[PDB]
Amino acid sequence: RPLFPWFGLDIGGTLVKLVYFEPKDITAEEEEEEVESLKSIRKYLTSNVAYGSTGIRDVHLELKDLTLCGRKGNLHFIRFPTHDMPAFIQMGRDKNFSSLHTVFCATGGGAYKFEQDFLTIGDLQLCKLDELDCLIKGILYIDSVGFNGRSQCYYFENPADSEKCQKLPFDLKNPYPLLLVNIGSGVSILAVYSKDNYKRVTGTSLGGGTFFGLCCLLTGCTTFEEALEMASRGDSTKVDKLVRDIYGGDYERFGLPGWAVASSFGNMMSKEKREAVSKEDLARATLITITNNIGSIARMCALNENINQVVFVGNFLRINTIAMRLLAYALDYWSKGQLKALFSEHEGYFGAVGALLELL
Amino acid sequence: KRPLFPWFGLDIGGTLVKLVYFEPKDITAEEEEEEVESLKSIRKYLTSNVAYGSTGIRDVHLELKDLTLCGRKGNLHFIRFPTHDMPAFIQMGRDKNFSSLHTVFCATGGGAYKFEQDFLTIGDLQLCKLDELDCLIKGILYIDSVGFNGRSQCYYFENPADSEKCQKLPFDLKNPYPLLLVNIGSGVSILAVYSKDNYKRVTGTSLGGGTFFGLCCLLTGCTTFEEALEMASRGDSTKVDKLVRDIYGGDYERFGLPGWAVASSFGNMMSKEKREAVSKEDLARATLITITNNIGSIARMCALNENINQVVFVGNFLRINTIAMRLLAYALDYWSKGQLKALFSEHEGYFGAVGALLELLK
Ligand SMILES: Nc1ncnc2c1ncn2[C@@H]1O[C@H](COP(=O)(O)OP(=O)(O)O)[C@@H](O)[C@H]1O
Ligand SMILES: Nc1ncnc2c1ncn2[C@@H]1O[C@H](COP(=O)(O)OP(=O)(O)O)[C@@H](O)[C@H]1O
Ligand SMILES: CC(C)(CO)[C@@H](O)C(=O)NCCC(=O)O
Ligand SMILES: CC(C)(CO)[C@@H](O)C(=O)NCCC(=O)O
Ligand SMILES: [Cl-]
Repeated sequence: RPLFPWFGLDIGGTLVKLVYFEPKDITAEEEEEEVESLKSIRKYLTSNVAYGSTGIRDVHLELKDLTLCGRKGNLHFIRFPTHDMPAFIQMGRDKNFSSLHTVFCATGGGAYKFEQDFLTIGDLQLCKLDELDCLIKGILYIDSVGFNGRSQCYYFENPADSEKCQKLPFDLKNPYPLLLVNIGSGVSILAVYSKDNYKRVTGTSLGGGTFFGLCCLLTGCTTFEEALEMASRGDSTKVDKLVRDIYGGDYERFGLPGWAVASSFGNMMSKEKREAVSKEDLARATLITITNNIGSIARMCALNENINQVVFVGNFLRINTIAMRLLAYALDYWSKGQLKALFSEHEGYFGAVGALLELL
Repeated sequence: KRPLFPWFGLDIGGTLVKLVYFEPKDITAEEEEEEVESLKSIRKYLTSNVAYGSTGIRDVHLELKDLTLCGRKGNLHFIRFPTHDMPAFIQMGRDKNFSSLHTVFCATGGGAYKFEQDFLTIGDLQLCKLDELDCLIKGILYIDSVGFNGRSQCYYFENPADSEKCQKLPFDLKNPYPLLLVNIGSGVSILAVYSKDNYKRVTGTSLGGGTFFGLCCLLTGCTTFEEALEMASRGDSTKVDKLVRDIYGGDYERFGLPGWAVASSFGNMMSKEKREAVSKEDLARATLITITNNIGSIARMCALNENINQVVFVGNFLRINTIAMRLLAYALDYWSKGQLKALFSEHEGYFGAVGALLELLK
């Protein structure tokens, strides 16, 4: 077995995801034998919810009483900005991390980008793993163990109507084939036919990084939480041109209802229209623009590949039920109920979990 | 049999209204005798001005010269104004007695529906409402058949990525079927066209010319489409976007994404340091690239799935926009290994108005 601490790391374009297994079956004789530095890092991780200026433990994602590699313990889910990787590597140097063990399993593009820095500054060797391989392994494992007596995955029934929208549970029991849409900084779209057989069908650079980046420019927001806050009190219809702004109603010949967006941000060439919108409106418009584009591309991929279940993951979906409901409606409405959107509780961490499972 | 002059086709879109006008160059003194005074003044109003009111523009360089149409010889003009100024156009309609020219005017686009009642009450005119996509098909097929004053209507870019070798070469739309037609307006409609009577709307995207123009106005303070493109021509998108390189330190080799490909459009703009580094021009360039490559990607997927190898891109998003045309041409060529060809047109934004004109003449 590998030595503690057991970590999986996913170094993305925007966020670094870190999954840590805290063993809870340490005997007296093990505690006796254990090194001070290991004891210190373990209590640093489990007694702090914030780490430095930017690191955060998502306490309510904690999976309790899992059995991994013959040990009973808890899974912790931790993230920080990729921008703060130099501080992270410096920490490994200063905390003597190579003495606990020299090799760590890491995925994401940062596993390649930062390899030399880890080696030179930290004296650490990365076991580099593919970001989409790790994603698949992680979602399947996290699904099979469940979420402390609740389901890992779910779907939205009647996602368009706030009068009847329900979040209902769903299992990946016999899940294949499935389309997996990974919404990070960019978007990858995977057709998955078994645990071992899958292909990257397409992607789009209009991802969560485009949402967050545009919001910062358009609204002066600086955090994702603030962007979403603004979006949840905004009205996109003031910013966008709807089909009814162009037709005065539906474009029935081609089944385009008046409420559908004809042109994203399409009113903003008008000074009068620009003057009447708020930062909140611009945030919401950015949200629906990016989401509906992804939804449309996933729909086309789903129908072409003859796949009816589409799973949406990635940290774009954090605190983003607005996006999840739009994606749900987008697939259901335009496919007349043939296509189904599925979502997950640990949306951003499956890659890091995959890196941890590889270790073990 | 044919209707009396004047002959017009109208396309009232989300952003622009397009008017096509056949100027007769075969008017006899005898016909003039029979013509009403409102017709005489409107004809000279159209031909002696290249700018109408506050915002009307005649695209003089598109004029089709010495055309024969329904037994009459003359020139076809192409005129545009913002849909925002429709109230003034309708009022001008009453001031210039448009109803004494004709009771009915042929109109396509969403605005043919939206402004119908206004045109009747204020303007004294009935609109003959016609389908925007049908008129688009009839217009491009007609305009291609006549050609552009000796030149071809449609064309492609050979070697679009390299300014050393980039060439605009003619493309004959004789036996063109099947083709994908990508109409880039405020929004985008994507058609698979199997014949002149047989086509379907495959899909579309709301991320269109209106998204490019709207975002550019918000992000840069530009007020015109021309300014937006001028700004984009002097910008560097790689300060704005996050490349595959920025994430991987090179290519993502497993799935063949080269280091230089965009991973996340506007992805650097979460960083305050990066935001302070960029200019208005960089943002305009990033906006142009993001909207264009997204349309290209979507069109590529439609073309491949429908087994269509020819994609004609139209709409006023592409007006004075050789940069976006070259990006579309490159992206389709590169990401399909030379299997898909991008085609473009000289009268990009006026095909629907032409269709409305042809409907008028039977
Ligand atoms: N606290 C946060 N900081 C930055 N981005 C966040 C945050 N919360 C959610 N996001 C969203 O998550 C996206 C990155 O998602 P992720 O799945 O981690 O992909 P990547 O591998 O590109 O980092 C961002 O583009 C943003 O939209
Ligand atoms: N002078 C202009 N004014 C406004 N938009 C322009 C102009 N020139 C080009 N455009 C572009 O053309 C688009 C409108 O395209 P068009 O094909 O006329 O569609 P629509 O029918 O939606 O008006 C705008 O969104 C903008 O991108
Ligand atoms: C480069 C990755 C794979 C990094 O996760 C992702 O950001 C992405 O797939 N971006 C855009 C993909 C595309 O243009 O198809
Ligand atoms: C509504 C029209 C047809 C009007 O030109 C056009 O703007 C459009 O096709 N918009 C995109 C709608 C969509 O496909 O989602
Ligand atoms: Cl006339």
